[PDB]
Amino acid sequence: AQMRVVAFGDQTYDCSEAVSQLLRVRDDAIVVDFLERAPAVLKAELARLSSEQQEETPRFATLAELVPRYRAGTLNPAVSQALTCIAQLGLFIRQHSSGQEAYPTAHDSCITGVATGALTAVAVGSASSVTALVPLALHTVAVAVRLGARAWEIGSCLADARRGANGRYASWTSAVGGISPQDLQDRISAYTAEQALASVSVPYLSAAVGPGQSSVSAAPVILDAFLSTLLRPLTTTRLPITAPYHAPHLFTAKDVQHVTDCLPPSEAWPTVRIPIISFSRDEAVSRGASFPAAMSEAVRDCLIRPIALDRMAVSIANHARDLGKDSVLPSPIALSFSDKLGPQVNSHLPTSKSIPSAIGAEQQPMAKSPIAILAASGRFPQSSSMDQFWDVLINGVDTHELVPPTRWNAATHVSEDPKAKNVSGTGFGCWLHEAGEFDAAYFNMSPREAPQVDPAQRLALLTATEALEQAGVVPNRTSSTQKNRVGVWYGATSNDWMETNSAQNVDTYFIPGGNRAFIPGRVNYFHKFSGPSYTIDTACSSSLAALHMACNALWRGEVDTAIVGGTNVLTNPDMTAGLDAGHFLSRSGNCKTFDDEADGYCRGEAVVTLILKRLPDAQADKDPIQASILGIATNHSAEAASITRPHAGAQQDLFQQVLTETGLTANDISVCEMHGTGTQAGDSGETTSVVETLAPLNRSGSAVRTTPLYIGAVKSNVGHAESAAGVSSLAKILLMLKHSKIPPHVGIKTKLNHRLPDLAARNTHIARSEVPWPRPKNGKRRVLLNNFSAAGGNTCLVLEDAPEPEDSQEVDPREHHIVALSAKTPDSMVNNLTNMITWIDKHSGDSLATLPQLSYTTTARRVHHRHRAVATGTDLLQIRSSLQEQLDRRVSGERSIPHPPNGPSFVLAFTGQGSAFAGMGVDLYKRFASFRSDIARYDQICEGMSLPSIKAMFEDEKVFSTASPTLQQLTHVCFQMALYRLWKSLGVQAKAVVGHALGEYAALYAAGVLSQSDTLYLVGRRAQLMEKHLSQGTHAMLAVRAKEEAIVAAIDGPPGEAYEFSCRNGEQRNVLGGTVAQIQAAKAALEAKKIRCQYLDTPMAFHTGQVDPILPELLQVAAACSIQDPQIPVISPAYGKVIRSAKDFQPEYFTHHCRSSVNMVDALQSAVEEGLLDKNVIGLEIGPGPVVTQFVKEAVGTTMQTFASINKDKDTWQLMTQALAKFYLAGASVEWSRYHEDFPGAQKVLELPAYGWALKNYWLQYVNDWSLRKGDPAV
Amino acid sequence: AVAVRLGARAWEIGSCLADARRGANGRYASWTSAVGGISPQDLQDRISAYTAEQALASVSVPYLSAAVGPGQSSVSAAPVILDAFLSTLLRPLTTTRLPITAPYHAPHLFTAKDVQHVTDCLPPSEAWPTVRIPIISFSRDEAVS
Amino acid sequence: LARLSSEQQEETPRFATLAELVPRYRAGTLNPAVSQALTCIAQLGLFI
Repeated sequence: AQMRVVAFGDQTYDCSEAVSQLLRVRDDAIVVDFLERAPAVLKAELARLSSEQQEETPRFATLAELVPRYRAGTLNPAVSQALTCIAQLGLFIRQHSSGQEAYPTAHDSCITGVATGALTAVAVGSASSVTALVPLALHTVAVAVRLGARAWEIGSCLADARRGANGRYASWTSAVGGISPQDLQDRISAYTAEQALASVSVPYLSAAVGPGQSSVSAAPVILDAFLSTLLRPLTTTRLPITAPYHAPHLFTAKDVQHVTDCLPPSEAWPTVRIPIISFSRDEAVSRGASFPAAMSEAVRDCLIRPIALDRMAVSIANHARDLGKDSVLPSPIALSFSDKLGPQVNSHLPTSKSIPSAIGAEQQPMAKSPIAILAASGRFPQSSSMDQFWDVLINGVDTHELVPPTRWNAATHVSEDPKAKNVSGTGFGCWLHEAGEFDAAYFNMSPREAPQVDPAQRLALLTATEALEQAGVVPNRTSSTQKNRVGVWYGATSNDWMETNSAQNVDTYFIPGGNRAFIPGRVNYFHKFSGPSYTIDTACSSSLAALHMACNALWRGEVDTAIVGGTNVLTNPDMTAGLDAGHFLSRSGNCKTFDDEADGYCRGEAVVTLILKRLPDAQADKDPIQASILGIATNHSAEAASITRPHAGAQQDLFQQVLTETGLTANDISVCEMHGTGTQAGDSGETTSVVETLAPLNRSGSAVRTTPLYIGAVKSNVGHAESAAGVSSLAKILLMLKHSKIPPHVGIKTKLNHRLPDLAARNTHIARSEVPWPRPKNGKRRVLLNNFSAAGGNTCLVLEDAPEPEDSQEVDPREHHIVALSAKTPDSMVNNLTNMITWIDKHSGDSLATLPQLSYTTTARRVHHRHRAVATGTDLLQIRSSLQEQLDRRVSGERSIPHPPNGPSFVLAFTGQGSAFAGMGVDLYKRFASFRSDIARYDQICEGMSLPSIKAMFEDEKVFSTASPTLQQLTHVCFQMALYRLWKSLGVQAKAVVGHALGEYAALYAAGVLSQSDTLYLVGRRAQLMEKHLSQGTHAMLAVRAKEEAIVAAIDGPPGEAYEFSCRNGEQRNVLGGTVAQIQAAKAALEAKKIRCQYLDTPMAFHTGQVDPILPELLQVAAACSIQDPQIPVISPAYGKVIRSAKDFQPEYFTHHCRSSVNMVDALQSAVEEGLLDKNVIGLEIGPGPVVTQFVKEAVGTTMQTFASINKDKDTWQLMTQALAKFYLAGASVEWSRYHEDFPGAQKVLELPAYGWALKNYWLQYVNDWSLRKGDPAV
Repeated sequence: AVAVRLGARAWEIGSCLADARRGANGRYASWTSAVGGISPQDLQDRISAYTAEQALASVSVPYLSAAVGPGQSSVSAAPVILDAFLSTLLRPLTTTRLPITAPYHAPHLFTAKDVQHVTDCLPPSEAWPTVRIPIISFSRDEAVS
Repeated sequence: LARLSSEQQEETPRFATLAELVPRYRAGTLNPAVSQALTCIAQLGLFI
């Protein structure tokens, strides 16, 4: 008997943190859809207004850029009103969709609101769902802006803007305390009488709060004058109410009517179903009123009637009593001093947990989500990898140097005083000396084609590929990695390759090799990604602009995975001569950021590709996550003097724009990666914007910051990468996060820039030497990043630490593991082997979980090419020893030939029930899933057919002792079909099948003749027939090592009278059956001639005259089957022949089979004579023991490879890993994701060496300095 | 999620109950057909007898999947088995082939084990809502639940 | 669908949204697991 009250606030509550934490919401689609939508209905009603509103109308790109001007007081009443309303609705829409909180209903809840909250309250009371709240909620946004707008009309009319305002808008309202509302009203009246003031300009009591508290509104000049007359002990405190409200003398009914004219007339408007507590009226409760009428009435509360906040508490309580509720929950939304409400309402009157959901549901949706950065690879100056870049930064390395001769000759292109045309004042740069290296074979390029391709394209392909492997991305492996859900976006400032290098001789691959669009395109073509492809040029912000587009794609659901990168490689001296002509470039050296003498930026080269994914998909696929991007934003510096220099106002508004969109405050960002281009103006301007955003000073003068800020610029090291500048900065932070250190700042060579503000006073710092920067316990480190452009587009993002990696305590019980290596060239294979050995030597003793996670990583998360190598062992040392030996053989001249496209050929051998044993197949049954399903299936199916239950045979070993013939027989057949399903699932497709006796029934399923369950009906019914008619022990079977001729000559009596041949297995291997007396006599006759003879455990004598009575009924049950043509040939011992047609599987087959001898020799010879079997075929025993493979082996040759699935002696996974190794090397497609699926401890992505590239230098030399003579004749 | 696991399990038991024919071309055949002009119990008797002459496996048997009306009903079975059984039903009887691509409503095929398997995607918890609006379950002992 | 068996996957196609399975659902080439889920999506979609 509890009643929750939803209470909304007024302008006094600061919604900057509110709105901030709203655009953090990624946990529901209706929140972001509504919040994004709010500007639309808003702007739809923003245009019908007066002219003065069009004068001082601030700029706002989204609901974010309003925040800094809100805190600064430079935001008007119309928009600040709408902003508060949006924030209130957003928090509600959050809490009731994101927050899994039920929607208000008239029985258990009521609504209340103060000023803006009243408008908000109408909307919540009028809907039956959040989804139904959305449109009404927007109509309320339009009402809110027209409310604040009209208030500013009349308020501007009463008094205009003050001279000392400087854009800040003064507050029309003030809170008074220490006096009763009535006594203060008397003081107002007295002041009115004593001073000469108009009837409209008079002060008035705007609100009644408490016994000693209230609020008074007048003019900033008038209100100041009145408040100056109120002396201590009374209190006076300011409030952000920027227009006159609650003034029945200033406003009338026409103003209310007008504010609500944005609501079209209709009869379908929903009514107010939840009672709203309107406490400032005669009627405390109002329900059932239509939405427009309710809105106009709420507008009248705001504009006309005074707030009576002393009547709010009891007003709620009265209604609580009306419905017979003992107490209330407060649920305040953006309500000033909300904490004290609950006690106040309960004074008049006489426990939560989250609801989990499906795996991936309790978290946020897959539409919008804090995008995780999975991996990043790149090539940077003096760095072939991200790790060498960390070495550049942490050691304070400065990489600038004169242009190398590979690009152009500085002696002719550089002079201290450029005079001649196309000559520059600088030749400095931070260069990629390896940019020509590339592997043409990996990417299917001819040595003719690979030179003509831009280094941006080629290194984009390399870095992209590497980033994919680092993230363990296999196309079409998971939902997020499906080929049509993957996008690419790359920033590029110029293609100098086609302007300078390939331009000397144009050919067919000139345009494929030179246009910027192929940079992302080529990546999509190689990996077969059918998602979007784009190149972005915002100049020096290009990469972050591309990142922004990519983040938007993941945010709108356009792609699951996004590939983001940037490329800068400069082969063209003109770009130097022109940028230098524009005074952009430093003629002394690198970017010196913050240095008191900074003359420009130094060009640099970089190539980066990253992998981005929605966090739901990221965590779902167990991908690595180095960090997570909360958000990002872009504006343009329109207010600039010049096209050249972006200015600080736009930049600051953009910093708070991302702090809103992301949802944090200054104190949360502990480090800022600035876009420092080594300019006195740029550096001072940007620093001022950064500290004013992230390190403010209160009005008293102290620092707002509780923790330290550390500011730096990557450009002071590797120079200015232009398009790739943003990704370089981002690259820096990904490593800084990894190693938990801030590298030194080398930009200050001589003296700090004197134009900067005092950094120490605001707790900004420039780390000169490395500083410990550890992760707060149960917290996350957060960073602000920048990259800007001369083209004025400014872009920045906020980056946050990755989630906490879950601690998997389940240890892999598997003893033996398998490691899979692959490559496209023998050299590349040698490289990968060497690099893997060195990696094992690094991590040899770290942990035991390393080997399962290595197998999972190297297998399920890797693409597998034609050259392949494998190692298998119980610990990392065995793996190393194997890879080392095989590496030694490759270095010694062993040729690596790729396997054929078809792969190895297979014949599957199914054994009879003779060699079956207790606890057969139990380990696979315990640990695996699909096999368990197969067995459980056979159990429910057999229980449905009135056959015994087989599940107990694999659950428990004891039951094998007392098992009946039918149970053992069904268990055997079920075992073979489930086993065959497993091997079929692992990628082994059979060329033909051969069974022996009972194994052929599984062969009929494997061939496609019979279904599984039907096979169990036939076999089971047959066993019941054998138990029904025959008797155990009367007959027996004998295994004999000798030829048929010798056996016949040895036994007195012909075959078919004194005995019968049950099986003809091999040349000298035969089996005899008959009555016990016949077997005894035959055994003596054979032993007399020293022929080795041994008995079978078979109680009956199969394939002899014994089974005559069961054949008629077995014929009917053989007609019970539905027969189909075999999909592959069936080697039939029954008829001694290879059958391809269903005509021979007619019901007579199963009778013939039961009675007739099993001729393996005749069937196998028939198979080899057809060419179906030869030495190159690989036999695989599906069954308890290798009795049949030895017969096949005898038939075709001694060198045939045969491998058995199950054997009593050894451990199952040794056989498994060892078996998979041969097929994977000989070629096959094995599903590795399922091999590790039931072992979560093994599922993690290790950082392993990148693919060993077979690299060659592909380059077209720029020669003869022809760029200096542009426009001149030949001469 | 329960639906995709349901259809996946039923298709898995199509695979266990039979394979695809040669004339499919990727098309998945109909494992159910509607019969008319006969009462449900009489058709059940014809199922018993036609089966009994061939003694078809109680897994491969054509089974009565639905009782529609006094003369209508639906029978399910294999494209070869079903078409063979349907071939014995002659005019005035009607046969309309339905677009159901896996076997359902088969107590001789499924048990509680598979049912539980289908719903294993629902994590355990004590907070799951109950059924507040009555569901009319007409194929059970209790019409209302 | 990734938790399925090999026969349940090799014949399962790629799709981003539910639009690509429409023509093939008309053509009767769609598996029971997806067509089952599709019918369920349709029913819920119309009710919502």
